[PDB]
Amino acid sequence: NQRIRIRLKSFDHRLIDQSAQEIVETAKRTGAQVCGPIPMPTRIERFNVLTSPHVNKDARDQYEIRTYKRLIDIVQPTDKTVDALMKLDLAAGVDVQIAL
Amino acid sequence: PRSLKKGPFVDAHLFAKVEAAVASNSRKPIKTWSRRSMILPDFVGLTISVHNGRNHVPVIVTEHMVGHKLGEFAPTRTYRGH
Amino acid sequence: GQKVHPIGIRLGVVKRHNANWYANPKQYAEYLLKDLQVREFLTKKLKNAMVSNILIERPSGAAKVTISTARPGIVIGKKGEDIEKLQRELTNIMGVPAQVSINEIDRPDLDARLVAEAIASQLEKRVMFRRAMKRAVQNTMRAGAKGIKVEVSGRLGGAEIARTEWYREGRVPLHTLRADIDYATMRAETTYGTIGVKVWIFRGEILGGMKQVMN
Amino acid sequence: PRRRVVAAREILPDPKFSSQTIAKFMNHVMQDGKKSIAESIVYGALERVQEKNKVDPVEFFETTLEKVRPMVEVVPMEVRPSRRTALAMRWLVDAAAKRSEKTMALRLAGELLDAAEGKGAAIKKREDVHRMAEAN
Amino acid sequence: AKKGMINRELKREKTVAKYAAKRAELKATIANVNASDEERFEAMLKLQALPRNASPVRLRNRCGLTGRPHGYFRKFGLSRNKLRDTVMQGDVPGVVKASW
Amino acid sequence: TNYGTGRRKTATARVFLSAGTGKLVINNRTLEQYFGRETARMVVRQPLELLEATEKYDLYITVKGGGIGGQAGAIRHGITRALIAADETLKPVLRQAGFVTRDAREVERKKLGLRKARKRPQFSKR
RNA sequence: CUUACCUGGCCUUGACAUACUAGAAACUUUUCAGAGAUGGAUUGGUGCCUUCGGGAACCUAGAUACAGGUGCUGCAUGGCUGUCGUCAGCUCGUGUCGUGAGAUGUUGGGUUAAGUCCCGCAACGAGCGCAACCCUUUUCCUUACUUGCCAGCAUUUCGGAUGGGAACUUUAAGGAUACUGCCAGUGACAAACUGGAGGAAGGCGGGGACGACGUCAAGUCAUCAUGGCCCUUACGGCCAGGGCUACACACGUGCUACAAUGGUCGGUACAAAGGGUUGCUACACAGCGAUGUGAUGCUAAUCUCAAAAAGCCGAUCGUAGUCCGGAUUGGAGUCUGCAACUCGACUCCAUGAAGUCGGAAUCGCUAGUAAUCGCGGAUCAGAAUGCCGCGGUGAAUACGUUCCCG
Ligand SMILES: NCCC[C@H](N)CC(=O)N[C@@H]1[C@H](O)[C@@H](OC(N)=O)[C@@H](CO)O[C@H]1NC1=N[C@@H]2C(=O)NC[C@@H](O)[C@H]2N1
Repeated sequence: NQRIRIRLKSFDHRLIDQSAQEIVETAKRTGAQVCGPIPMPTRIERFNVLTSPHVNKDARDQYEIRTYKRLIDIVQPTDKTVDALMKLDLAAGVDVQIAL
Repeated sequence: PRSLKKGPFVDAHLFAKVEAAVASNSRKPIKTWSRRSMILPDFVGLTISVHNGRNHVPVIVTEHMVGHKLGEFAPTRTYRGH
Repeated sequence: GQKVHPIGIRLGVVKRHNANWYANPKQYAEYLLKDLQVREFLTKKLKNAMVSNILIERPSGAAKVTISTARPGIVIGKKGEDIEKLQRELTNIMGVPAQVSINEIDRPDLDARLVAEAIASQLEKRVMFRRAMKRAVQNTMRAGAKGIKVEVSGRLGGAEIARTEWYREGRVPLHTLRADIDYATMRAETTYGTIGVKVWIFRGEILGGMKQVMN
Repeated sequence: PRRRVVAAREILPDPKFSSQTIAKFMNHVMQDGKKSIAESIVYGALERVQEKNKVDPVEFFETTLEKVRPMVEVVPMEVRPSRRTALAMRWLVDAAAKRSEKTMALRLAGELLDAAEGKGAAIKKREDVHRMAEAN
Repeated sequence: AKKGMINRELKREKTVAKYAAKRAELKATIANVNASDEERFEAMLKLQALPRNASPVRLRNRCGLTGRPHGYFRKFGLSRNKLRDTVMQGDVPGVVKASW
Repeated sequence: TNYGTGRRKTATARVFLSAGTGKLVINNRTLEQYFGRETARMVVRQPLELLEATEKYDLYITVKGGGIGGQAGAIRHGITRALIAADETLKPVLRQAGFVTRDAREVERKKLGLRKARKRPQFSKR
C-alpha cells in the first residue's frame, strides 16, 4: 500500500492553483497516477476595526482573511516520483505537507 | 462561595499571628489588611483591626461571626443622606 | 471628505502585498511583529539610500528581503561588505537565516515615495513651499506619468494659522479601481512643527485584471 | 411615492378551497408570520358557521363580505373597490378581538354569524360612517 | 502607554515564566487523588504562598508597538489603531477589505 | 427514469420521475408523515394536479437544507423540471402556471450600524 | 491586574537609552522579618570566543549630561474620523464683452437615478465628480472525485455499514449568458418612454465596497507623533488596602411582560454560518441539578460544540392578578481564579412585587422587507439583555403631492 498524499494551504487561490497544477504536471512526467486536485472548503475570518481614534462607533473597517486548501493523491508511484517531488522548488505563500 | 472541596481560605500571615495570640493570652489587637480571610472558630474572643481603605477599625469576634469574611464588618463607603 | 487609502482599496484587485508568507494562527502574530521590526530597522538604516519598497518572503524557515532602491552602490557597498553586514543584522533580528536582494529603480521620478521625500527634505531645508511642489509636478510630468497630485498641510511658512495647499496636473482617477495609482506620505520636521506631504501618481490603467497581474 | 406607480402584490389562491379572498382573510388574521395558526383559526371559524347553518363556506363568506362592505369612507370621497374589501375585512377581524367568548375561532364565528343577520359592531361601523357621509 | 506600565508588564511576564513549572507541579499534586489529604493540603498552602505575579491571571494583552490595553486582536498582536494603518498600507499578508 | 433539480431558500431537492401508479416518497417517508402542515402538501402536489396526471407516475424525492416551506417549494420546482425533461410540450403550460421560474429571493445580510437589514435604532433630537 | 483616582508604606542617574570609570560569568538553592514593596542570611554554579595579554553576555558600584511625565494648550500642528450627503454638482486654459468686481462656456426644449443622453447657441476645448471596472447572490457548462455524494449492481448486523460507482447534491476554480437582442405603439420617424414573446432572469434583477470642490477654529496632545510651556527628593517610580459598582432624584438606549393567535406536560420533524491542542469532547458511572470522575476521537468536508427554536399530534388549564408575570428576599451549593466582603456567573428548595396594553408627545420600516424564533463569534481565567454575523416562518399598505421636514 503506497499512496503519497499532499495538502496545500495558502492565503491566495491563484498561487495555490499554480502550485497544485505544477505538482500534478511534475508527477505525470514521472508517470504515476494522480487524483485531484480536490478543492476543500475555504476558511473565512472577519474583523471589525474602529477607524476613528476617539469616538465614532459606527465608523468601522471590515476586513477578511481567507485560507484556501487543496488535496492531491499520487497512487502507484515509481522510484523517481518521490525524490522528484521532494526536489520540487518551494514557492512562497504556499504551505505543502506530504504524507505517506 | 468558595467550593467545599477546597476548604476555607485564610491568609497565612494572619493565621500565624492569630495562632500565636491563641497560644499566648495577649489582649493586644491584631492589625491586618486581609479583608478576604474568613473567620474561623479560633478567631472567637479576639480583637482584629481590619483596614477599610483609610483606617483600621476594630472587630470583636463573637460566636455568630464565624463563617463570614473579615471585610464584612468594616464598611468602605460613607453615606449620610442627600 | 475622508478618502480611502488608494493602495488599501485596490489591494487584491490590481496590487499585490508587500508581505507574502503563510503561517499558522499561533505563529501569525510573532511573524508579523518581527516583519514590522525589520521594516522599522531598514527605514532608519537606509534613510539616505533612496529606498522605496520592501518586500518580505518566507519560503520555509528562511527570509528573503527585496529592497527597491535608486542608489544600489550605497546599499551594496564599495566591495559588498555592507550587504553581508545587513544580512547578519537581519538574521539576528528575525531569528532565522535571511538573504537580501536588490532591485534598482530605473526612473525615480515615477515613484511616489522618492518624490515625497524630496519635497519634505526641501521643506525642512527651508525652500519656499510653493516652488518645491511645482518643481516635483513638472519633473514627474516630464518623466512621463499620466498624472500627479501633490498636497502639503501644516504651518506653511511658519505662520500661526495652519492651512492646506494642493496642486494637480493630468489625470488622477481615484474612483476607477483598475487605475494604477501610487501613493505615499511623509513628515517634514521644521522649527514650527510638522508639515505633511501627500503624493498621488497615475501611470495608466492595468488591463486584464489580477489574472494578468498573476498574484 | 412621488416618482412612480406601484403594483399591488400577487397573493396566491388558498390551498384547501382555492379562494383568493379567503387567502387575504388569512393574511389579515396572521401575526408574526404564523400562517399555520392563522389557517387553523380561519378553518375553525368556517366550520362552526357551516354546522350552525348549512351553507357552502365560500358563498357564505362572499355574501357576508358583500353585506359588510362600506360604500363611503372618511369630505366624503369615493372608495376604490380594493379598499372596500380591505376595510370590511379589517372591521370583521377587529370586532372579534373585542367580542366575548374565550377562543378566537368562536369569537370570529360569532361575528360572521351575527353580521349575516345584521347585528354586529362591524355593521355598526359602516352605519356610523354612512351617517357621517350623509351628514356631509 | 507610559514606559513604567510597559516595563511592569515585562516584569510580570518574567515572573510567570520563572514559576510556571513549580506551579504546574503543585496543581498536579492537588489534583492527584492517590496522595494523602495531608499532602494535598500542604500543596495548597505552597501554591497560596507563591508570589502574586507568578499567576498568569494578572497579565494583560497590550499592543506590540504602542502598549495600548484596549482593542487587542490576538491574531495579529496589535491594537486597532496600528492594525488599521499596517493593513491599509499592505504589510499584513492576506488581509483585504471585506464585502459580501 | 427522468430527473429534476429544484432549489428554493437554501433547500435543494432531487426528483426521479418514472411511470407508475402514484407512489410518492420523500426521504423514505410518505408525504403525510413528512409534511405536517397541509399547504405544503398542496404545494407539492400542484404540478401533477395541473396536468391531470396524478396517477400516471411514481416519484422518488430527496431534499436537503432549508425549512418546511422552502423544501416544499424546492420539491415543486424539481417536479416541474422533471416533467419538462420528460416532455417538452408541457413547458408552455407549466410556464403559464408559473412553476418554471426559480424564486431568487433570499435573506438580506445584516448591516453595520443597523439592528437588522433595514431596521434602525430609535432616534431622538435631544 | 487593567488604573490613570484615594489612604498609608517606600526609592532618588532612577523601572527604561547613550556616553565615562572599576569590580564580578551571568546565574541558583534554602531560610527569616514584613501587608507587600523591601531587607538579611544560606547554597550550588562560575560559563563562551579568543593573533587567547583580553573580548562578548549580564550584573553590581560611582559620576553628570540626562532619563521620566495618561502634566497643560485639538484655538500652534501631523495623521486619523464625524457631518451636510451617495447630495449632483465643482473647476481650468485659450478667445470675446465690461473702466471694474465680473460674465460667457455650465444657459434654453425633452429625458434620466444622475452636469445620464439628444438638439440649438461668442464660444472652442479639458479635469474632478455620476456610470463602469471589484466582492456576493440567482440559471447553465468544463475541470476536479476525498475526509464530501449514493442513481444502477452486489453483500448486509438494515447503520453508504461494506464491495463498488462518478450519475446526482455539494465543494471551488475557470467560463457562457441580458444587449432595447426580437415584436407592437410612441417621440422629432432624435434622445427616450409604454406594452408582448422567448428566457432562471427584461429595461438599474437584489445587496456590499467605493464619499467630489468645500463647511462646522466639529472631535482626538489619553493610541501614536510633534512646536511651545510646566514638574524633576516629585506633577517621576514601587507596593498593600479601597474607589471607578455610592443614591432624596432627572434623561437617553435596551430586555422581560401584562396572557388563550397563550401557559405547562408527553411524543415527534426541518437550517445556515462559525469556533476547537493551555482546546472541543463521543460513551459509561455519580448527582434532582449546575457539575465531578474514568475514558475515546480530533491539528478537523474525517472527531466535537450540537439540544436548532418557533412547527405538527395528544392531554390539561377556562379569564382569574390566574397553572399569567418573574422582580425582591431566606436557605443550601458548583466552577474559574493566589483570592468572589465591598464586587462574578450558574444550579436547587422556598418567596411570588409592579404589571390587566400605557397622558401630552415621539420612532422604525416599501418585500424575503417589517414582525417573530432560535444559532455563532471578537474581547476574554471567569464575567452580554451590548456589538458584529447566520439562517427558519413570513405580512399589510401606497389614491397622490395640499400641507410638515430636507
Ligand atoms: N484653552 C485655550 C488656550 C489658549 C489658546 N490656545 C491661545 C490661542 O490659540 N491663541 C490664538 C493664537 O494667538 C493665534 O492662532 C493661531 N492659530 O496660532 C491667533 C491668530 O488668530 O489667534 C489666537 N486666538 C484667538 N482667539 C480669538 C478669536 O477667535 N477671536 C478674537 C481674537 O481674540 C482671536 N484670537
